[PDB]
Amino acid sequence: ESERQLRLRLCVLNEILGTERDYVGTLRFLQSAFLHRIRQNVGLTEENVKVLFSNIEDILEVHKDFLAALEYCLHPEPQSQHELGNVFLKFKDKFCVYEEYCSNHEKALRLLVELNKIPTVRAFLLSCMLLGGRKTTDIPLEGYLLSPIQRICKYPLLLKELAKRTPGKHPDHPAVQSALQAMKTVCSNINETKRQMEKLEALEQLQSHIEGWEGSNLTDICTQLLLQGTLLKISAGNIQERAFFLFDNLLVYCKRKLYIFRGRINTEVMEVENVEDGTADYHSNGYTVTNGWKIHNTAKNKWFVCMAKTAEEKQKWLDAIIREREQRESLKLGMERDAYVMIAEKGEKLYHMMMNKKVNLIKDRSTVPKCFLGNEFVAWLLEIGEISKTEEGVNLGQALLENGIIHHVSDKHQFKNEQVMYRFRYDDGTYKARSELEDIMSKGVRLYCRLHSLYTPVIKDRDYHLKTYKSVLPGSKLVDWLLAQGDCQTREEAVALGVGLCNNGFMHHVLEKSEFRDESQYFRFHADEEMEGTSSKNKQLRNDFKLVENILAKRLLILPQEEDYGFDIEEKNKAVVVKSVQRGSLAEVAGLQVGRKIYSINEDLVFLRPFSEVESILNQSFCSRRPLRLLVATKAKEIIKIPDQPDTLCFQIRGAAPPYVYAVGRGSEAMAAGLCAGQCILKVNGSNVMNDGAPEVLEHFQAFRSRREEALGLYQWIYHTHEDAQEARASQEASTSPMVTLTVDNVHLEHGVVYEYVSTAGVRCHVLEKIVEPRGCFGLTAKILEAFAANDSVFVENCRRLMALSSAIVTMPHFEFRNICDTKLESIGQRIACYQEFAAQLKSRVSPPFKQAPLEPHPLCGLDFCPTNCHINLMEVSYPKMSYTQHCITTMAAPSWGLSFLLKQEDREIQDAYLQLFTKLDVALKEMKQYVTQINRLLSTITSDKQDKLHGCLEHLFNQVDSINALLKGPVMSRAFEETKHFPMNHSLQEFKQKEECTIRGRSLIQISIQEDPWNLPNSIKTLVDNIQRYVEDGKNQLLLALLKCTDTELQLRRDAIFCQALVAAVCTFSEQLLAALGYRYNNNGEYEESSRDASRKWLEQVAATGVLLHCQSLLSPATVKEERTMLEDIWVTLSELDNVTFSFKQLDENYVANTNVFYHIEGSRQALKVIFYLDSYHFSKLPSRLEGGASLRLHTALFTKVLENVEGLPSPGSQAAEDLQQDINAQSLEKVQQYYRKLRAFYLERSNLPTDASTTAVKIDQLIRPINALDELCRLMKSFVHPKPGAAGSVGAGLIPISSELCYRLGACQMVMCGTGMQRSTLSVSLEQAAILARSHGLLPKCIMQATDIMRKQGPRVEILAKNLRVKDQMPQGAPRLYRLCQPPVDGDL
Repeated sequence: ESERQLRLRLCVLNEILGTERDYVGTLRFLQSAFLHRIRQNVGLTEENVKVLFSNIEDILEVHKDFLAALEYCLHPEPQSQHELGNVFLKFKDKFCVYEEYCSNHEKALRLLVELNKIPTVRAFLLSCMLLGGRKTTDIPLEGYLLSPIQRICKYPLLLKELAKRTPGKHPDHPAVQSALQAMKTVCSNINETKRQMEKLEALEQLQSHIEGWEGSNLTDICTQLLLQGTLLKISAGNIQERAFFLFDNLLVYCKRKLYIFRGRINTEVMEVENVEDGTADYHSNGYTVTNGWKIHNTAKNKWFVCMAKTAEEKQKWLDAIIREREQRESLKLGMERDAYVMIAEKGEKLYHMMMNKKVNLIKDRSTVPKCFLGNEFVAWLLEIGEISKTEEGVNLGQALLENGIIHHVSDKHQFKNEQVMYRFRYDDGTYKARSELEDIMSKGVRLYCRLHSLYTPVIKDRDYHLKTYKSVLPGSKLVDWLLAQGDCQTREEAVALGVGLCNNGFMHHVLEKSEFRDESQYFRFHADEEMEGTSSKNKQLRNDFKLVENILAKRLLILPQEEDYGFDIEEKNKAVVVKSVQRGSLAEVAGLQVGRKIYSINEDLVFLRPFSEVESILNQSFCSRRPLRLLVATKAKEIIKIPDQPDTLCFQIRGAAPPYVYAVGRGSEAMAAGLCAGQCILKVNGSNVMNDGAPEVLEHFQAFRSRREEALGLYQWIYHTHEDAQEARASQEASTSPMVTLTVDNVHLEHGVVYEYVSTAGVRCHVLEKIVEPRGCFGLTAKILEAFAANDSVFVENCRRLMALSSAIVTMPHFEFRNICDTKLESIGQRIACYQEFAAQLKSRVSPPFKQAPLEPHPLCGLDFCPTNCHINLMEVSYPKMSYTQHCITTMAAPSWGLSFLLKQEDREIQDAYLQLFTKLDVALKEMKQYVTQINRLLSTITSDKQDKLHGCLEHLFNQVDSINALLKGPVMSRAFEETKHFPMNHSLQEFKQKEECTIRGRSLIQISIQEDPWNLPNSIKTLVDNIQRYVEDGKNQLLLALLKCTDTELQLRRDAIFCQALVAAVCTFSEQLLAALGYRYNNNGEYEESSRDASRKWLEQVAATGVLLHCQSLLSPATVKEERTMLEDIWVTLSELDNVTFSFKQLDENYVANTNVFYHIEGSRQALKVIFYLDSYHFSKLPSRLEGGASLRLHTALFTKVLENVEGLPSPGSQAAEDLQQDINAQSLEKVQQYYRKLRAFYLERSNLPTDASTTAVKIDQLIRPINALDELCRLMKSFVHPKPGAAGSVGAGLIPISSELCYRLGACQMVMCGTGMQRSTLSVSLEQAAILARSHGLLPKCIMQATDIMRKQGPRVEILAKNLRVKDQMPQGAPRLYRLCQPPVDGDL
């Protein structure tokens, strides 16, 4: 190895020289810049210069002499004959100059920290570096003060390295070893170098324990180790047990036999991604991960996966990784920030010192506007005294160019001293504040709403010059109130808000003449002006939000065919109507009828448009193959006339009271007569049948009288639900002119009001609010009931099997426990029979198409699982600045029979723990079965590289086994064994705890197999795994038996009902919101001009990444109404349980079911329930790839609850507890929204980093700051609503509702609204939320916000909930804030 040692010594000699050149370079530029440039112009004092830099000077001379003395030996270049030792030995005494420096260094750092707290001094100190020629963003002065103390400590290491290479024959050898004793003793006598030496000693020590090392030494690229340990490197090829060392810029991994090098990664070219427990992969080499994360070398494009034994070690590793990332990134962003701002502060100062006539350099000179010459600027910098050397000036002028303060006029040149023409980026207007102007709408709406939500209002009637003004706010009281709520820190900021509100037409002074001031002047929102009727007469009170037309409509869905959708349109009586429906078309199958008026085409209100433009909308939808969504005029009762054929029917009927159309044949005379599925038959040839069976209806028809059940006729049948289409298909698989007049009731009708308004863009807009009966509700309630019956069939079947393994009854406590268990199994049996019946009831019911609030209490029935008064409030909007959006807010009565009082919440939390523990233990054994298969696969492919891979796999198997032992050992299983203590089993609690001795023996036998006979390894694995499977099943069995015993079957029946009502409403809400989004119609972000396609795609990808948030305006009066309190105490516990629900999606076509994009299905136990939203090919293909691949979408819930009236009088001790319970609900909901907001923020940070043109990332970041600044405001507000500070309490009113509405709207939640009836309080919140959505997102002119809010609560489609529930007593809120009351009509006349 002679040539190696030869070239290696030359490399040490080069490293000494090369690193000293740049280090003395460092000392030279710092001396030049700091001392001389600080004295030219001035805040730093003479003594402060002395303390900072002067001990550099005394070092610097010794180091220049040392550099010369080294460069003299190493002439003309470093050569193998050279000596240096004597040059150290002579300098050894000269290096004792460090004794003063080190004694002062602590004082110099301690000065620098304080001088960096003073903005001017920090900027002056960075300026020194900038003019010198050093990029400020690359090295800190904070580092430079240490850099001398580092390099004296390096000299011992430098000698040690030269000594590693040089042979004993070389004459420098004895000098170098003497010089090592010297440079060591030098650094050892001084505390500061001793510290730097011991911290380097650790790095060299570790490197000395590592063999095989590649790349640069640890001392030279890292300051400290951060973390050390063994992990499983899962990698391409196969798994590798390894040691991992993390150091401050470098991760290095080694084979563990002291250690042997394998490879290293710079923490810059690293990237990290987390993976969830139970995840497995394709396009990555792994298996069922738990306790892992993924690493990406961005330089080599290499993924690999770490795994740790425990979660605690996963967390220790990801936390150290995150910290190292944040420390490096925070220095870099802190230096870039600090540096940019001083360049700005100087740039602006010097700009406004150049714009005065004392200087005037910025002149016009093709003609070039507002320019200057670089020579003159540098000269002027020397003349004013800002520089000492012209070189500094070209450094500053190039820095102001590269930082964007200036540029060249011709698009050619950098900055030069050279009479070249330049210009400041001020001149073309590159700076502005307009982000404070777009947010003034949102702030305005949020403000108006909070003020009018006050129970003791601050906007009110007040007299001026002894004459009443009606709805006025003193400008100074507005300021006092903006401040008291924390919206603005200063009165000045509140005045700036006030001025911009007045400019954007929110409010005015009581005379035209004044701006907003902090004076006693009176101010009034135009939204009151329009409602109290207080315009001057010559403006006619133009109602710029008005009603257009009330609609009653059936929603159809049509998939495109070979030439069209299956129909034509015509203009008739100045309306668009259905001209002709093609026989046997998918439109006929939807139930489109000839002569019907059409209210919307893909949510565009086509009745408002010219006929030639509507044909173009149909065509554009068809050309883009969109699934068509109509609204068509349909009456609540209808007359249909059927040809009575002699041989066969063409339709099916069933249902008792009322009878209903179960099915109809495609292309039939019945279908062409307009018979359609779900129609509930009232009369036949005049004869009433509304309480008469399907046979009585069928008996009118000649074919039925002839053939009875055989009367069906070999048509392709179409059906009322997918449930009916399934039971028909299954029935098929198990087997392989005279007239009649029907008067029918059309179920599933949407009642709508088209509002018109003029937008803030000055253009006309329409809103289609609809109250919709959720078509799926009865079918979905049956499917959830079926799923609970299926789960309970699996539960009863397991627990009966276990009681059949316990053959003996040895003691009376065994008999008592068995009798309890037998009874509870029979009870769950009775529950299974009930839910199958109730599902058959619900499948056998079609009217009323929503649960009315029950007129009377009664014993339990199938409708008690459907949500009471469940209706979806759609709100479609037509083009602002052609845009379409479709907000969804479901309304229901709060679900009803509370649970939070009935449950010892401990029982629920134990039952969660048991059902999750059982689900986990079952998954962990399911992986363990696949693991033994993957090892047998590897062994077949094999029959030291193979040994490393195999050892990694076998270790990972034992890790999985530990990922079971930690579940079986736990306190949850121990408590289960204490509950099941009467039941006979093969193991006691003491046994399994002691059976870690069985896994220690098994591991030792596997290791013995690896050492003595590698072909006995499968037998050893099988033995270990079979023993563990017996323990896992014995755990599963104990947990189902503990569950059977601790389940209260009566409460569970209730819970299921509340859950079923809630989940149905939730799933219906999300169904509608999902179908809006998958239709390119959801948009929480219409404020920011955003195209609804993009907003929808962003929400879909967001929901895939984050979960669905369901937000409930709980809107119950628990302090006052005992019924509503029981509904609150139920829904709170229930939404906590709905958090465990996972949505998921699958493609499934029909063309055998009318009008249903979605067919739900349900899988999984109560805990971890899964809803499969079966979607059509079109909507499924608009899912994100995460959800298309079958992955689970998690539901998060929040529930915000404020009384819409005041509480009058002092609360009783019970009412105080109701308010406290209300406050707890709001607290838990605030934490859960904040988490969803954090997970959205994190998701947006990742999204902004996605590999794209850097200009688009910068624009995205500037965009995303506005939503986030508004959201952070809404969070501050929510915290002050939910946790009011001492003495601010009561001052906030019901504002929690419009504000938590705004929050969960902004986040993109599915929105739900509830009250004891679902038919009055709910109208007041939905009407406000919709009016606020219009005002904050679609630019409804702010003067109209209350007008829409009251018109909606008077004339909107919601009054139809009262005209469908006339028998239900409800109370319009008398104690409500002016935002929630109806406004009385104006008293002064002139309407």
